[PDB]
Amino acid sequence: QHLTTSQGSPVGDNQNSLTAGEFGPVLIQDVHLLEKLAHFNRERVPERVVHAKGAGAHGIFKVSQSMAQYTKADFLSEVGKETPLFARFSTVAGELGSSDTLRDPRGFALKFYTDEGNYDLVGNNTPIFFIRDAIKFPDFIHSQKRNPRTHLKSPEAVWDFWSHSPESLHQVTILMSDRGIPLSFRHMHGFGSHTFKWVNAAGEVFFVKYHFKTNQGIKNLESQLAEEIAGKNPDFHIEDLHNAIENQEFPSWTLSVQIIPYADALTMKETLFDVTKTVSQKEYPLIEVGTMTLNRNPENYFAEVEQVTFSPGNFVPGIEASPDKLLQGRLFAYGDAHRHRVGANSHQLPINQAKAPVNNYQKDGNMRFNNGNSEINYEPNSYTETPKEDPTAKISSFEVEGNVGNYSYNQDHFTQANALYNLLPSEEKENLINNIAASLGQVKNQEIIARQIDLFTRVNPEYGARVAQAIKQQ
Amino acid sequence: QHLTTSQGSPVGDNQNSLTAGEFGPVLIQDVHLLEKLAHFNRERVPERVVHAKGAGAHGIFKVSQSMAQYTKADFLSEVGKETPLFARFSTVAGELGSSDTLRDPRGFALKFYTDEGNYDLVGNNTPIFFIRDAIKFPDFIHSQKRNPRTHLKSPEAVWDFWSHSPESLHQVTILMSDRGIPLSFRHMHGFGSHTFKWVNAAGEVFFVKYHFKTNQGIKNLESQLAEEIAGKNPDFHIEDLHNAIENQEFPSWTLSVQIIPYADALTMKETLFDVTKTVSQKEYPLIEVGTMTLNRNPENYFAEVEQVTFSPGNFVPGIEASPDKLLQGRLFAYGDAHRHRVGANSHQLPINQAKAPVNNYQKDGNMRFNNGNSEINYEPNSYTETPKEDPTAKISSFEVEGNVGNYSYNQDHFTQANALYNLLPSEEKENLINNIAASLGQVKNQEIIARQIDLFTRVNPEYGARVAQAIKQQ
Amino acid sequence: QHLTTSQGSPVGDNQNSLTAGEFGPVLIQDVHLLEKLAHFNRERVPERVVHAKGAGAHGIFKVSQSMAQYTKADFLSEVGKETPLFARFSTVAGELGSSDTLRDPRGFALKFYTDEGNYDLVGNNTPIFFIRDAIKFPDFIHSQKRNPRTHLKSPEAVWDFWSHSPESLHQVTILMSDRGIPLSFRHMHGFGSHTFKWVNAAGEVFFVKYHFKTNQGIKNLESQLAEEIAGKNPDFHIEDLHNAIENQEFPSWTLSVQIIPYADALTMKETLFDVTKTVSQKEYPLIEVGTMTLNRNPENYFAEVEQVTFSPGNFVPGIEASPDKLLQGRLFAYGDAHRHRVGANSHQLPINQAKAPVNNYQKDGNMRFNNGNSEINYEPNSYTETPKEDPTAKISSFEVEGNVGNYSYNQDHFTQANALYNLLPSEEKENLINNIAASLGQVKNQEIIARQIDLFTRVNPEYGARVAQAIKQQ
Amino acid sequence: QHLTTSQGSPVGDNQNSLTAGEFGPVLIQDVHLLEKLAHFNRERVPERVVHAKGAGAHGIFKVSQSMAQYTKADFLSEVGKETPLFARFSTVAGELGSSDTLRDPRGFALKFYTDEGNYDLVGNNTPIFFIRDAIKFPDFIHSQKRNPRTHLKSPEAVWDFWSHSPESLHQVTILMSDRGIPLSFRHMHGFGSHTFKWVNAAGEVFFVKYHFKTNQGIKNLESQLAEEIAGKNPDFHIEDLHNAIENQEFPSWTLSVQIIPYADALTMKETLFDVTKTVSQKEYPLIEVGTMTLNRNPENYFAEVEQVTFSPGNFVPGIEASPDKLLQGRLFAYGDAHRHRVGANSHQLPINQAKAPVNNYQKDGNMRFNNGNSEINYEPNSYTETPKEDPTAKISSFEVEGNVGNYSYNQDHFTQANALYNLLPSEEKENLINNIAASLGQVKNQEIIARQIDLFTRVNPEYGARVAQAIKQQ
Ligand code: HEM
Ligand code: HEM
Ligand code: HEM
Ligand SMILES: [Cl-]
Ligand SMILES: [Cl-]
Repeated sequence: QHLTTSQGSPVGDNQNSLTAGEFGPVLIQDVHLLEKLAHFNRERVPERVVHAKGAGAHGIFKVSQSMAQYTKADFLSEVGKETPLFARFSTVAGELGSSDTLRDPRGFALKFYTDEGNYDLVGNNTPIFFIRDAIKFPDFIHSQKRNPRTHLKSPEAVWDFWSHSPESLHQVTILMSDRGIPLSFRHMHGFGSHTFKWVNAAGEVFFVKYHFKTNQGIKNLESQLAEEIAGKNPDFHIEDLHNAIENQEFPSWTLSVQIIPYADALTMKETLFDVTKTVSQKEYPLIEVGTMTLNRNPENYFAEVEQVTFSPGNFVPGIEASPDKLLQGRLFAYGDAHRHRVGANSHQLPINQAKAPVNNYQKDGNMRFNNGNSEINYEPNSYTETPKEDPTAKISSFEVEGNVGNYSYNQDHFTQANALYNLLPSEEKENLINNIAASLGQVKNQEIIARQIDLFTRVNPEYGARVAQAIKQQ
Repeated sequence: QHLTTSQGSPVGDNQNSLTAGEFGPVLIQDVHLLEKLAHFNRERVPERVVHAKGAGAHGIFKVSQSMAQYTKADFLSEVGKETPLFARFSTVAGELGSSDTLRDPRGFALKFYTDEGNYDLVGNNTPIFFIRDAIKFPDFIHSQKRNPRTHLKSPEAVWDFWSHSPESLHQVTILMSDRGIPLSFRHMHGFGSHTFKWVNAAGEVFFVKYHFKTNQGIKNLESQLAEEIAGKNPDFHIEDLHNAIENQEFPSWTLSVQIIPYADALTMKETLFDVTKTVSQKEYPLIEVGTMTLNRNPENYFAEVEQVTFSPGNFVPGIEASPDKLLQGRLFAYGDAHRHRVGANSHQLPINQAKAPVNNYQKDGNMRFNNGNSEINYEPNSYTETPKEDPTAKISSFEVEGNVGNYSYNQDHFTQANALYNLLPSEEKENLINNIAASLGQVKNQEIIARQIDLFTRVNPEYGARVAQAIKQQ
Repeated sequence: QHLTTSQGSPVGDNQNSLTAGEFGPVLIQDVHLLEKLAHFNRERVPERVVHAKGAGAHGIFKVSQSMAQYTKADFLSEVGKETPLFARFSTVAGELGSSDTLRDPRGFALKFYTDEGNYDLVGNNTPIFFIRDAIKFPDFIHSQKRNPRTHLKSPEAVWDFWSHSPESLHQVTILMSDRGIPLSFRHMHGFGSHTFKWVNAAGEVFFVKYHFKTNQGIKNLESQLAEEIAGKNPDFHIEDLHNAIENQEFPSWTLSVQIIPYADALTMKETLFDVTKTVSQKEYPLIEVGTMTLNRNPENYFAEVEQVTFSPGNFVPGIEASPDKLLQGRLFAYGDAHRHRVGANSHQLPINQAKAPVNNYQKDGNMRFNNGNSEINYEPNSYTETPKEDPTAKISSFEVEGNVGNYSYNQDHFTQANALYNLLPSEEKENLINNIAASLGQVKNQEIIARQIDLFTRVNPEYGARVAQAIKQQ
Repeated sequence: QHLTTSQGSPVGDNQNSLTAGEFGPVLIQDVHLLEKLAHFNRERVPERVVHAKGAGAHGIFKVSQSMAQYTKADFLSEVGKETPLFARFSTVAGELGSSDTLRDPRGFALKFYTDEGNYDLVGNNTPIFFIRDAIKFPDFIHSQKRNPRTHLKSPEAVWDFWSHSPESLHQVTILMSDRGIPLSFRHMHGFGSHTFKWVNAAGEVFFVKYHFKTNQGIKNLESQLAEEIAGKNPDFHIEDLHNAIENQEFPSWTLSVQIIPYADALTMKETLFDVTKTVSQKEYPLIEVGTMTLNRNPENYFAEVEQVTFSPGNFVPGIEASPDKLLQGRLFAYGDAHRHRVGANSHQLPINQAKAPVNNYQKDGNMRFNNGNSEINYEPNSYTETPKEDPTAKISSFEVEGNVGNYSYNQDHFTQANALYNLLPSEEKENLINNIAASLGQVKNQEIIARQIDLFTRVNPEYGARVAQAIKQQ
């Protein structure tokens, strides 16, 4: 109840600075003034390079069907098994102050505090992505963000990049459909997007795809309304998630996976490891795993939502990486991003702490809250008591072939986009076309528009024709 | 024309990562992939704690009337004297991605590259401020920003704070008037707000107020339209400034000052050093100094607009600080903020470099681009050639009186706000009332609303009555 | 007992990196390799700008005589009152890897975890200092450290600076005496050096000087042996402190103060506020306060000794600052240094946490371990429950006189140094002279040596004569 | 000649702080005091995690024999071709203030500013290393540095680690020989240690080993003298290099390589890619390449020596990495270390700038000195003028075999160490034994000593016997 400094000393006057006489100059000995101002000056930290605008909530995951036959992952071992989790939803391009209701993919990050480590499933509200190789991420993101000279958004850059990257057609179609702007985070799906690996106790391998289906149903915002809400309420989605949980209308998602046995995978490498493609659900139907429920709002947004650190590379025994090139790059990127954005010791912050015990030889670093007791910080050592490797946790070995080199991917950039285009109801197709026209129509370089239109035409003649037609009407 | 790494080595493939066989894992030896991703991961820096959303432009200042009789400031010594300058305009509360057209004071920061050092005039588009003591800045800003728990804006906090800080009434009235949302940065005035000190060659002292009057005229956005534009174009003001300069419609401002001699100032301390008050232009009319013109857009936004560092404490001989408590705190705050946000050596970045020679004993620090030749980094020393103090630049001494202590200011919070309220034309008064009602009306704590309404009533009975009525009608 | 990653996931192989085939390239998907290497890469933090090489220990302070008649400081209110504390001893110029047994003042930093906040007494093993104005600290330290060009120590710089700063004579004499190199941290005294202020419950003011006298007695190392030990064992003092405590030979110090009533200061401002001078002990004898005992070694050196943050400005009710210009500058310097070296939230690290409750409106910042529950982060506010100022803690007001300006101190640089020179026994005087000769004798600029010798001659004719002669014999 | 602030404004008084009256408190408006102190507070940056204590110098490399037949490396294309370079020599374990003359490997880092990028050869004064897998580096270094609890060096940890890592025997033997402490940096050799790859214009591949032989000859310090010098002059090696260059006694090294054709290498993978082993000089004799000469001291130590960034991964066309596991980890480690220690934009500091043009899409980041002109920061793009990949620079592809997994290396840890032991003259062998005895003899755990002695015995019965015998005599 008494105001204090950061060292617990009481503050006598929090309204007036120490001054040399009523109208005299302010004194340097007003240490609290200095401290208060200095800490205020250091409140801002760098925002996430992408997915800066987000909302979070605590929850739980409950297994409905054991997956022990496919993975030794502890949190999925028994029916009814509960695991605490934390989720963060977000947009992609917008900065800290941007509006929620913009057209953009939505982040669907999940951190499961399992008994064998924190497992992160860092997905999106889309099963695919715009690119397939991590080396192109900075290029994609740069084209999606601000003009380095004017600081204004550049549709010219957005489309110039996509017109030279046909592999983005599938995701561009999803981005421009109605689902490009969800009604709320509670009304969108979640996907791991990448094909991941599951390994059971016997060492049997399976390639899987995660699908988090919203139990609230898919609902979107028409483009016009979304723009209106972007002005009337830029935190529309954040507020919605918070109010829903405070009103005890806990949103939930049913998680099911597509399971592809190793043997099967050997025939579909070009599809399975290309994140710009989906795996037919007729060939490999969804198998229910459990339910995710968000039931508790953060205590403090900055401490939990802003400081939380997710990484696709945060695996737990039983779940491993696949040769998906985009995923491969992400395995490095996130841990690296965390160290710059939060710090070498970000894992020590409450929201990032593991439920399972952490026993390392890792030491020091900035703001190290806990370095331990031990005099032994190296391994191998002659002290039986200290942490040792667990051979049991080695990843499953797989065969490597050919030469080390720079290989290109498949060129089947049109088939799946066309399939999606054909599945869209007439009313959504008109929106798809108008959304593209409104964006692509802002481009000045006629050569970029033509290249892009030829691309859409290759997906479906009507697709390209309709797009070209909508632009002419402006 | 050849893509290279940061060390100038050519890049062979910028589309595909090095992989162990066509469908094999990505290799750690792809150093460029690592570098490209790692540098991308470090692109974000902390945004300014306040005034994060801004736009900048290069320009010049030209003296129309020498001020040598009042100040020995070199850049104001001769008629026609030109000085290069850089300006940054901004809002206050919004983060990097926020919209331009929001109700908020606007920053009017100017950096003059004079022959005797970089002189910064860090003003606002208002002659006054909400508080008078720097110790309250973090409190004011916290109330103006996001709820620490929900991350949503809180009118409850905004008004709770103002209802307990009657000294804010004057500026709140300005904030809520039409000028609260300018049509563009080119259509608002600029002010130093604080009373500053001018000293001539003879050592004569004058207290002054800076007034930058827009030569394009004052123009504002009605609240409704502003909200609409906030959605349709969040970078409306940034784009406007850039287009105007690219179209050669160089915006300009006429600078004039109010000059109060030492002898006069002796009787007006309570008004002169209170930033919530203005000085009558009838008693002390504006005296023209020169013209500021913005005629060149930035080469790169991040390098120039984001990294530029301004400080009210960046004085040049002839211009000094006054005992204004708010100003006094700012003398510390900015340099401190720069060191955290940009770095100890931010002055070495092109946009922050002084035109005038920099000769110090300051050394090292992170990313030190230039440490010099000298073996002598201490003073006093026996080397005549090294930089020495210039007694000529000592500030003018002034008398100090009474006891060191925590003094409060005057309680005259209503008179000037009432004067302003009485000068507003009927149509703007209606807007003033509706703007307040829309905001204060969102508060839940009836005790806060009542306290605030009693405050407005004390400014003018009609003022408070109209506000109360407006709220009741919702 | 199982080795894990920072997220608690088990490590399968801590001896071999993931590789594409026995002799194939290392894979980027070995996330643990990446993490382990990356955290290792961030273990180093910037060392303290001064006093980088140190040792620490936990202990207690026990009051033997209540000081309630002179100060309302809670930790000194009752006889027998115990207060937990942490101490850090160090040299001044040496970097992290430098040897302990070098000639240099020794730091004597103490952090008392009192019930009204952490009180820091940041003193040295000397009652005085080399300079009297904080504006000269960077200059003094630069001259004391490495040549910016060669990175070698420079006696030319050391003496050039002292030869132009006669106020350093007193401390130079102490530095060059036998006490310039203590046998161990347990065999040196501690002093607050500066005159501080004590205020009792009635508001009565007293100026005080802190004296921590070693209960183990003063013992020093002859110059030759110290140099030998600097090679044979660079951590001689650190090891000594640790072994002594592990062997239960707890070192202790008896703290007593010199108490000067406010009114008495009227004739001593020139002495009392000039840190290059001491106050006569005959006029103002030592008054015992209590005993400090170090009885527990750190759990981890980096976490406690390296990360601890001390500040002379960390006062508690009853103890305040004096107008000593050097002290005044330190009031700013330390908190500022902490924010750069450790971080904005360094107060949250265990070693820096207050025992007394910390209730602020300060929020966020890098690595914020605790932001709290409250939605209210601004004051004044309408929530009675939130932290409020305690008028009772306001500092005692004192009168200010004259003009704001740049004033110079006293010119009596010789009297006290001469008194000390006359008190030294013949054998220590020979050492004093030889120590100076060995150092000053390395200077090349004959003008610097002459200026310095004239200075010593002014302290005492014999002093200067002996120094000049000792140098001649080289 | 006039002292100024960082913004070029003149300083009036650099000896006295602004004060409210002669004996009044210091004023916060003394912005220069604040700035001077604040910048001084930020002078320290984190030291290198290893090799913190070093010295540097500028020089040149002149080709004596063209290597065009083996590598297309531009700087080695013609006889007489000169390339500017910068070198940094250092120890390994010691911190910034440690002494030069300690037993430890010496760093031999070289940065060649070639016309096709900065090529870094980051070697040591030994052809081998203690470990063969990067995953063990943090463990090795931790054992070599300070006890986490006491902060004292721990021979118990040093030997515990080596006793469990027999692959270190070869390098330990070199470390303990006379060459463990060079007389000066000018009297030691330099090696790349790892086997690197050379590829010529026709695409032919060769595996190479770099050997920089000192033209001043090998000279060492006996252990006793080294310890003496460690106390008398901790910067003995730094001073030596500087004086030599200032006296125009430019030290030089003759570089020659061992060249192993791809076909030959196919049979020696276990030796070639194991850094604890050397390639026979009879089978593959040294082939002279050119001469390295150091002829210019740094302008400023901090700016050049402290801030320079080297990386084994900084290759230039014609030189590539080999599957050496230790090297592989280093390819990641250095760039990562630079980003933490110096910053994302360290490549922009003068000492790190490339001579060859740098054309990227990399942008922003902290302290970005140059972001350029371009509006185009993404690739692919439709602007012919912007930087594009150079397929010509792709690395040579090589075959990968088997399974992805955690493979262990060769177990031949004794043969080469024995060969070296047999080549040492009697007098050096006695030193080798005594050096080991003095160190290993300090270990308490008899089980560690026994394990280690059995290891030496396995190298050579006499080796182990002599070591065991030397210890017994203590
Ligand atoms: C080359 C490909 C990718 C790269 C290099 C990349 C990089 C990054 C980076 C640097 C961050 C910021 C992390 C932090 O600062 O904590 C991030 C966040 C995020 N990314 Fe990715 N990403 C890629 C692919 C993807 C994909 C395909 C998805 C989903 C399928 C995805 C979903 C997300 C999400 C949800 C976040 C926000 C996490 C949070 O809430 O903290 N990313 N990414
Ligand atoms: C106690 C009072 C105030 C405090 C403590 C304070 C503090 C700050 C801080 C810390 C910044 C960020 C600086 C940076 O990161 O470079 C800033 C920026 C700014 N402030 Fe203030 N401020 C106060 C009063 C005012 C007033 C009265 C005005 C104008 C009359 C003003 C105008 C501005 C402007 C224009 C900027 C943006 C400068 C830019 O474009 O970089 N401030 N302030
Ligand atoms: C796993 C093996 C190794 C790792 C992880 C490693 C890591 C590092 C790191 C992090 C640095 C500091 C870089 C900086 O802060 O700029 C460094 C510096 C250095 N290392 Fe290594 N290193 C390894 C092997 C080696 C080897 C085998 C040699 C020589 C054969 C070597 C020679 C050096 C040198 C000379 C420096 C100092 C460079 C300078 O002067 O700035 N290292 N190393
Ligand atoms: Cl980093
Ligand atoms: Cl800082």
